[PDB]
Amino acid sequence: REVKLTKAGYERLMQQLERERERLQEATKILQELMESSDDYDDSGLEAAKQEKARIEARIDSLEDILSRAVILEEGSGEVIGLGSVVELEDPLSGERLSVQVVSPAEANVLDTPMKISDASPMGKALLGHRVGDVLSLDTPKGKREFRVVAIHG
Repeated sequence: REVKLTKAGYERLMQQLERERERLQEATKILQELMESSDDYDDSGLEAAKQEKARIEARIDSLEDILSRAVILEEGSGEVIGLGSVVELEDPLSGERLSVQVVSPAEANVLDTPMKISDASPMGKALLGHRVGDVLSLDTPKGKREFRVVAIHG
């Protein structure tokens, strides 16, 4: 599917990619050291090292995919998230899709779909004023996750 990013969204993901490449270099060094180690009680350490390297590689592949196919949108384009806005989000690393609607505190209900999020909550305040293409780190009921804003509507 097409990928739209604002200049800020692209910037955030590229910075994240740079950090992930750093982690990959470190993870690779660790793996190499263990492969050349002379004291091997068992392979638990090697397996963990390979698992971490793979975890990082998967994130890098997802980031490179999104960044390489992204179309950079013009600033101040489309709708902007406010009270009443229904927002479609997509995790750039997992592809998971989630939708939410920013509502007044008294209308909040995290069990609905879209999730009715209070504009006064950490997630709500983090969404206010953003546009399609922006990339945000949100405090969801499942924890902290990164999402790209895919659509905004009534």
